[PDB]
Amino acid sequence: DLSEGYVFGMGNPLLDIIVDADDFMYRKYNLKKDNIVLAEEKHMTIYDEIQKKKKLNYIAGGATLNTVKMIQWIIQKPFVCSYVGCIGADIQGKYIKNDCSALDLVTEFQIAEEPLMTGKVAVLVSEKLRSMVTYLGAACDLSLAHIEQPHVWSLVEKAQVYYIAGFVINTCYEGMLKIAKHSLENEKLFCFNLSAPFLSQFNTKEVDEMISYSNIVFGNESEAEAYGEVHGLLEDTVHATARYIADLPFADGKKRKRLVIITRGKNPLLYTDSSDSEIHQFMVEQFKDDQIIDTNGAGDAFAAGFIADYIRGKPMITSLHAAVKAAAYIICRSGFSLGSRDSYS
Ligand SMILES: Nc1ncnc2c1ncn2[C@@H]1O[C@H](COP(=O)(O)O)[C@@H](O)[C@H]1O
Ligand SMILES: Nc1ncnc2c1ncn2[C@@H]1O[C@H](CO)[C@@H](O)[C@H]1O
Ligand SMILES: [Cl-]
Repeated sequence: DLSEGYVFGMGNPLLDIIVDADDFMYRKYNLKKDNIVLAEEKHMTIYDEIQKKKKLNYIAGGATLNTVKMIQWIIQKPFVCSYVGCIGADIQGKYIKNDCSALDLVTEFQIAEEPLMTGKVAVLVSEKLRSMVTYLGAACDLSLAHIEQPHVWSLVEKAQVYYIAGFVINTCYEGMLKIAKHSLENEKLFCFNLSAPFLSQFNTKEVDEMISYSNIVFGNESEAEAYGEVHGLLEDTVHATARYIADLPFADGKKRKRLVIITRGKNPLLYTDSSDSEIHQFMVEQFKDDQIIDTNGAGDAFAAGFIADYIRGKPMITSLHAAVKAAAYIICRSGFSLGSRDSYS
C-alpha cells in the first residue's frame, strides 16, 4: 500500500519514431550499433528522410518516462507515480500528455514556448543494426523554475522514491541535482541510470556527482565499459566499474548502502553493493530469435520492474526476477508498448 506520489521522476518526454531503416542510413549518418546520439546539424535531415518511408511507428518514449510509467502500470494503484517533463505546444506533446493520463500517471508537464516542438527520437531498426538519433527539442526547456513551483515541488516532497535517467543531464542538471540533494537529505531512495556511454565520457563530472547521491545505480555493459575506461579501470573493466560505483563516497561522507546493477543483454547481469565484497551474476530469460520483437526500452523496463518490487519490500533476488520479467515483456513488443495490465502475468 504505497501512498500517492510515492514515486517521482523527471526527464525528457520524447516521441519515438520507429522505422525499418535501410542499410545506407547507418553509413550515411555514421550511426553505430545499439547506440544513441544527440542530433547535430549533420543529423537533421534524418527526420524528413525517414518520414518519406512507409509504416512508421509513432509511440511515446523518453527513458525516465518509460520507466516511471511502467512502475505505475505495474503497481496498478492510481497516482502512485508522478512525472515532470517539458513538452511543446503541439499534437505530439498532447499525445504524450494523454498517454500518461490514460494510465493514472500524475503529470506536471512544462510547456516550451512556441514554436519549440516536443523532442523526438529517430529509432532506426534493421536486421543488422539498431540505432537512435535524438532531437531533444522542448525537453531542453525544462527549467529549475518550473520544478521549484509550489504545486510542482510538492510532488518531490511527498515522494519517497526518485528515478532520474542520466539523459536528464543534458536538459536540466540543476533540477535533478536539487532533487538528489533533497533525497539524500531526507534519507529517501534515489535511483539513477547511466543511460548512455557518451554521458560517462563527456559528462563525467555530472555522472559521478549524481552517483554520490544515488542509492541505486543502473547501467549496462557498454555504459560500464565507457565509464571504466574514463576512470582508468583498464583491467576487468565491467566488474571494476560496478565495484567502483558502489564504493564511491556519498556527498555527505556518511556510510550508506548503494546498490549497483549492470545488465549485459542476453548474458547474466551483475550486481553488488558497498557492503558486499563480491560481484554476483544473475541469469536472464533466454529468447529464441523469432521471439525477439524489439529490445528497445528493455533497460527502461528492467529498472521499472526492479524498483516496483524493491520499494514494496520484495527481496533482492525476487526484485531481479521482476526486473527481467518487465524487460522480457517489452522485448516481445514493438516500442515501449504497455498493453492490457491483465496480460502481464
Ligand atoms: N537479447 C536478450 N535476451 C534476453 N534478455 C534481454 C536481451 N536483451 C535485453 N534483455 C533484458 O533487458 C535487460 C537490459 O538489456 P541491456 O540494455 O541490453 O543490457 C537485460 O538485463 C535483460 O533482462
Ligand atoms: N537523449 C534521451 N533522453 C531521454 N530519453 C531518450 C534519449 N534518447 C533516447 N531516449 C529514449 O530511450 C528509449 C530506449 O531506452 C527510447 O524510448 C527513447 O525515446
Ligand atoms: Cl529521460
